Formats: sequence, C-alpha cells, structure tokens
Amino acid sequence: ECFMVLNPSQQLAIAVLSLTLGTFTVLENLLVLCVILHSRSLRCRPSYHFIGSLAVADLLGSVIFVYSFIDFHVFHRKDSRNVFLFKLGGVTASFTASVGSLFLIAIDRYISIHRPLAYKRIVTRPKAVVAFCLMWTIAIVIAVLPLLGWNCEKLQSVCSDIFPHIDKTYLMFWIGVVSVLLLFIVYAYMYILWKAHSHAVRMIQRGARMDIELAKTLVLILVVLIICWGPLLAIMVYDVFGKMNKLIKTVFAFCSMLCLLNSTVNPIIYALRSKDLRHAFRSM
Amino acid sequence: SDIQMTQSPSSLSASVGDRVTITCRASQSVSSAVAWYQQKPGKAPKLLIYSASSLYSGVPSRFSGSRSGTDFTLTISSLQPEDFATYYCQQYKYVPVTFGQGTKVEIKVQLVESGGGLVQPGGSLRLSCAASGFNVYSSSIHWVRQAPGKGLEWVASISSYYGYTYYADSVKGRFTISADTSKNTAYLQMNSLRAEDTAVYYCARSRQFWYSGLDYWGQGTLVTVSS
Amino acid sequence: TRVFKKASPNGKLTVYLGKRDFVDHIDLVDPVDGVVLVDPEYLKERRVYVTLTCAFRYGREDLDVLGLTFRKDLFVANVQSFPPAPEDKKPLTRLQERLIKKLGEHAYPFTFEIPPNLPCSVTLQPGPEDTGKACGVDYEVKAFCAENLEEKIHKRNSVRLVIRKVQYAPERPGPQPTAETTRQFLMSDKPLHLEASLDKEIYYHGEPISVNVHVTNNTNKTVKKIKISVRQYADICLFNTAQYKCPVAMEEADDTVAPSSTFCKVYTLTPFLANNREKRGLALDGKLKHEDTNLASSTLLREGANREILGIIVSYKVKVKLVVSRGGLLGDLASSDVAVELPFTLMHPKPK
Amino acid sequence: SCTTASSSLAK
Ligand SMILES: CC(C)(CCCCCCN=C=S)c1cc(O)c2c(c1)OC(C)(C)[C@@H]1CC[C@@H](CO)C[C@@H]21
Repeated sequence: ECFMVLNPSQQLAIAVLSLTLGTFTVLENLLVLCVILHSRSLRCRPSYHFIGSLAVADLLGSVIFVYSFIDFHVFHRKDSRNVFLFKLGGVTASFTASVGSLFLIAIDRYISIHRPLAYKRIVTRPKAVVAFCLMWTIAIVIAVLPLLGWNCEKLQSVCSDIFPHIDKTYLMFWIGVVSVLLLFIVYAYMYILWKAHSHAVRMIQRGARMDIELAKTLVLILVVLIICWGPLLAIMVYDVFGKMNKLIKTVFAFCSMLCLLNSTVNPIIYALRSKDLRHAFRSM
Repeated sequence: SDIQMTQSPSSLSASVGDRVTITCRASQSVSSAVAWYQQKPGKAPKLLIYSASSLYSGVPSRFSGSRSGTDFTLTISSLQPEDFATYYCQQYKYVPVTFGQGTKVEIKVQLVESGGGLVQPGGSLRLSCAASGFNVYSSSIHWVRQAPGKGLEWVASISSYYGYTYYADSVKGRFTISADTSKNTAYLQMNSLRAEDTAVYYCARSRQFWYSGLDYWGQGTLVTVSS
Repeated sequence: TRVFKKASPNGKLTVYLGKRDFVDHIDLVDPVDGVVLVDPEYLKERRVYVTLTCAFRYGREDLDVLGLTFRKDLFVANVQSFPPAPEDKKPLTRLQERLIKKLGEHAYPFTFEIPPNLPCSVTLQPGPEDTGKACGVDYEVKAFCAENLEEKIHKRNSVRLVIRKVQYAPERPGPQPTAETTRQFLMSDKPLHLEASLDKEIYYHGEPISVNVHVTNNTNKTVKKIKISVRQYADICLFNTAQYKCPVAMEEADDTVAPSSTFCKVYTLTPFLANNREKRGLALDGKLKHEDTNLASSTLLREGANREILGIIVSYKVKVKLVVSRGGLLGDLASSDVAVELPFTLMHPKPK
Repeated sequence: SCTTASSSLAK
C-alpha cells in the first residue's frame, strides 16, 4: 500500500527546473560564503554575521532538497526508516532554520529602524550570540521531537498522504511557527513602508523622494515573501479539507520546487541591495 | 611645550599721579589669551584685565592694556595711594598656565580656605577651600602657589563639569585634587611633600564655560615645612 | 581686535574672517562676511569660489546606508570672487572695508545671508569605538579654484574652515513651568495629586536644576520610590523622526508617602557631561575639532508657521515619577507608575 | 591641510 512515481522522460523534464534552480542557488550561496570567509572585515557588525548564518542555513538544505528530488522522484529507491524519515527531518529543519534566520534579520533591521540609538545597546555580541544559538536550538528540537515523538505509526493517530510518517499535529505546529513569524515580518515591513509614506506626505505638507527609493526594494521583497510562502502554506492547508485530489498532488509537486525557488531568490534580494556586499563582490 | 613668559622691568619707581607702563613678553604665540592681575602685599591678588584687552567689572577706568604680537603692555594713567603693589601677568591659551616674575611698583559670593601648617619631609597635608555663592559644576577651581618673594606658579586645576583634572609638571603624582559636589568644596591632598615646595597656597574660581581668568580669588593659607 | 586666517598649502588661496562664531536671533542672523586673497599672476583663467555648506552628516546613517538610508546635505550657497561680475550689489561691511584697506589690493570680499529657518549646529556624541570624523549638523566655509574642466588639481589645494551657528539666551524669563496631575487607579475612591514645578524657566549650563515636588495621597496606597530625571530628547525630523529618550541627570529618592498624607520638598539635580561620557548618541554643542565641548544648548523656534525645521532640534524636559508598591504573590511585583514632565530651555547667556 | 592662524587689524 504505497504511491508510485515513474516516468521515462517526464520525470526528467519536471526535474530539469528544480535541478537548474538548485544548482544556481547552491553556486550563489557558495560564492557569497567564500567572499564572507575570505575577508575578516565582515566581522565588525553583527548584521552580516546573521546574514552569513542565513546564507549557510540556505546552503545546507539546498543540496538535501535536490538530492531528495532526484532520489524520491526516480523510483523512490531509498527505503530504510531512517534514510527517509531523518533525511526529511533534516531538509525541513533546513527550511525552517532559513525562514527563522530571515525573521532574525527582519527583527534586527526593524528594531534598528525603530530604535537606532537603542539598537547598538540592545544588540551586543554576547546577547546576539545567545539569541542566535537559541533560535537554532529551537530549530534542532522542532526537527528532532517529531522524529522521536509523535507519529500516526509511533502512537495511535491519523497518517498523512502528503508526508509519510508525520502526524497532522506537527503539520499544524510547523505551519503555525512559520506563519506567526511570517505575519510578524510582513507587519514589520508594512509598518516601515507606512511610516515612510506617512512622512513623505509631511515633507510636501510642511514644505516624495525617499519613499519611492525605499519602496523600490520593499515592494519586491514583500512580493517574494508572499509569492513563495503564501502559495505553499495555502496549498498545504487544503490537507485539512477532505478534497484529496491526486491532480492537486501533482500541482503540489509542481510547487515543491517553488520552495527551492524561494531559497534561490531570497539570497539575491538580500545580497544585491547591500552596498557593502556589492562592492565587496566587485573587489573580492 | 612650556611657555616661558618674561615681564619687565623687574621693579619701577614712579611718582604719584603720573603715567606708568609695565611690559611683558611671551616665548610662543598666545593669541590674546593673557590676563593682568594686581597684588597688594599680604592680601590675595585680584584680576585687572582679561582677554588681553577687557577690564574686569569694578576696576577703575584708569587702568588699560594693549597687545602687539607677543609683547603685552599695561598702562596706568595716574598713581594714587591705592595703586602701589605687585603686578602680574599670566597666559592660558595652552595648559600649563605659566605666570611671570612680575613687577613691583611703588610711589616713592566669596570663598573660604583652610588646612595649613607645618610639614615634615615625606609628610602629607590637606588644603581645602569651600565655595560660597558659586556652583561647582558651573565653575572650575584652580590651586596656585606663592613662594615668598617670587611670583605665583600654577599648581592644579579641577573641572567638575568635564571630569578632567590637571597638575603642574613639577608635582606629577605628588598630590591629588578632588571636589565634593554635595558640600560644594574643593579638597587638595599633598602627599610626600618635598623640601622645595614651600609656599602659601591660593585657590581661585573661573567660569567653566568661556574661561575669563581667575575672577573670585580665595584668601588662601600659609604652609611651611621643617625637619 | 585680530582676524582669523586659513591658508592653502599652495599658498595662493588664503581666506580671512572676522569672527568664527555667528549668532542667529529670531528676527535675523548675523551675516557670514569674509575676504579671499590670492596672487592671480599664478592662474590666468582659474576662478575663485567660496561656499557655505550645511550638512546633516552621519548621525548613525552609515549603519543603514548599505541598503536603507543615505547621507544628505542641507542648504548650500555659492559665490564667485575673482571677477566682480555683478558690480551692482556691494553693501560692504565696516570690518570688510577696514580689512581690505589693511591688506590692500587683490583682496576680494564675500557676504552670505543665512536663511533663518536653518537649524543650529550640533554634534552627536561620538562613541569611542567609532572614533571617526564626527557627525551631526555642521556648517563650513570652503573655497576652491574653479573655471576648469578637471576638478582634481585644485581639490587638494582648496581651503576649508569650520563655522558653527549658536543661539544665546533670550534673557526674558517666562511663566513658571508647572505640571499638575490627579491619578485615580479605578480601584480606590481616593486620588493622588502630583504637582511639580521648576524654580525658573531658562537655565544656564552648569547651574543646578531645582525641582519643587508636592504630592498629596488621599488613598491607602503609598509610594515606594521617587524617580527624578531629565532626558535630552532631540527630534531628528524630516527623517525617521526617531526622537531618542536618553536621560542626562538622575535622582533616586527612596522616600515614602504615607496614606492620606503630604510630601513637600525640593530636589537639586545638575546636568553635566562628565558622567555621560560612556553614553553615545547624545547631542552636544558645536565642535570645531576633536576638542570637546559642552551639552547641546536647547534650540528655540518662532511661533509662527512652526514648520518642521530641517535638521536637529533639541529640547529639555524633566520628569517626576511616582511608583507605587503592590505586593503580589507575597511581596513586590508592582507594575504601576505615574509621571509628569516639565519642559525647560537650557542655553548660554549672551556675553557682554 | 595647514592650520588656522590670525593677524592684526588697525582700529
Ligand atoms: C517542509 C514541507 C514544506 C512541509 C513539511 C512540514 C509539515 C509538518 C511535518 N514535518 C516535518 S519534517 C515540505 C514540502 C515538500 O514539498 C517536501 C518536503 C517537506 O519534504 C521532502 C523534501 C522530503 C519532500 C520530497 C518529495 C516532494 C514531492 O515533490 C515533497 C517534499
């Protein structure tokens, strides 16, 4: 009683997109990481430390995601309990850690734009290190406990058609932990844009120009935010509904590589807009 | 470096009611940051001319002063019995403050100070002057020597608003100065007094913002050392 | 009477100014008057340009320039000096005329009239780790050789002088600043009334601040602690407008007010920069060089349009804060506070 | 670079 995956050239075609995109993103993250490690001048201020944490988080799970694609999506050759359960745990941990690092960077820049003088006092190397470590420990535990804890097979529960041996309870836990942080991030950006435009009106009122410049990246980064997490979460939440369409399964497989599209686009939109990073890449 | 300032003549005799002038020279350019002081014998000195030109409020208009390059001169219109004294001149454009030897002319809102007496070699002493009517954060407090028969020499400076204290070269580490802002008092602790440093010590007040000389002058106390 | 001077390392371009300090009243600001002296035999066709530049530089901008913000520049005015091209405007100045007659020929003057709406000079307190080229709003008079295609040669030999605009006291004492409040906690029928005042309105730097505090507490609730402090908050407006709440003077009073009782006394807190050395981002008066200067003098505005002034505005306000004590889960765990704030202006007096 | 100096002026 399983579900088959098989196509001579069609699986090749559906792979092509994910393969190319993953190769591009792993190359881009490697280029960013080698530049980061090349110069110690990046060690000054903790923002790019957390950016590098995000970069390594994205890089670590890209390979796992592409390997899972080329393994599951040929015959599902891998069959041992661990080789699939803990591997999917690892890739899920990678994606969750990446989005959590986004949340950390977002809250850092939010409080810097909200408390510019108090940002330096609040954000110190020991405090930042502690918060960083405890974020990733949350990532590790939220990865490991479902594997060592609840399951429709480990305990009496209902099994998932989307993923093999994970109970819906953490299909809700993960969606909640990502959704709360996503909503907070979008709200922070919306507040930033609202403040920018609400002062743009005041320059003309008292007696614009900066609001458009800030929006030029804000609108696009929100577009990425929605256009990637929104679709996958929205498709996932149809699992609670008793629709159960295998055509919807195929569409979900289609959007599975949209996650790696996220892992590809996020570094670009987070690296290009950095003047420090751009001229560093021009030089080194 | 250190600015050496030489005053001429050493002494002068002038009749009553006539013109008189006293000159001085500065080794290095000081740029109008010089002050002229008057000193009746026994009594503490008082300020005459600040900013190299202006007359401190209350001084008679019969006094005047002018500058040229580094040669700075003071002019008195007439000599009255209130005039004969010793006149001094000091520069403050760079720390340390250095006074001149001075000239002895002959015809032919307060402060308290205490803590003086006899010292033994290697001993310590507490000079203390308390401020009345002028604040400790709005005024800097300075301590200055007067060895018997020779001109004043700057000793120490305390500025509470800025948190910095300055000491004279010959007395590095020898003593310590500190201000009690609660009681609005200034304490200066000689420790291990030498045999050379024998003088009567005077503490004076200056405006912490826009320094304009040592306006209110403390009476001071005499101290001596014997073995 | 002596006159400042700043010469180019080349030695051709020298600039003379009467005073380096300019005061701005409400009605009008003192003009920036100066002269420039050269030897035009050295340059057959290069011109002489003198400019007044106002800049709101850094102020933690560079921490966000790499993606978010940028460093802006305020009012900038230019004048040519080598040719008397207009030849019609020549109000001249007594100082200018005297100094020109002193120098003689080849001394060409210049006059700038600052627009009043511009702000006063102020420098943000530099953190010891930054140890850079300072920050804040600065004014500068800077002169170039001009009238050429390439600007590389004269850039090194151009001259620049720092000038900072300051405001002095208005010598006119106003109405006594008083803050009165009555607090009902919605738990008791007996309120607490807090009335605080200052001794006078405009204070001089270094003069102790005396606060008259009166508390009448009609309910059984007491006060555990009396919190007394002033913050130096500056509105960095036409910007993120992140008005920073940084205290400068601290006063702890553990005195307690009994139920249905009165407490009546005077506290003395003095603000000074020696204790706030470790602080960062604090506004302070105009800086000429790395040499230090006192706390930022409060900037006063005209009550007309009251438009959002470009640049930094600093205003001083001192709080009195009563904290009550609630014992939850046995002792402590109180989380209530009632505070009022008294505004005042702190600035130097006019020298005579 | 150089440095700021000053000079005279007859009154
Ligand atoms: C993380 C996420 C978004 C949802 C899981 C989180 C929900 C709670 C349960 N927790 C856990 S762990 C997710 C989405 C996926 O599309 C896939 C995922 C995981 O796993 C791999 C990479 C093993 C699949 C390989 C085969 C793909 C078919 O084309 C589907 C791939």
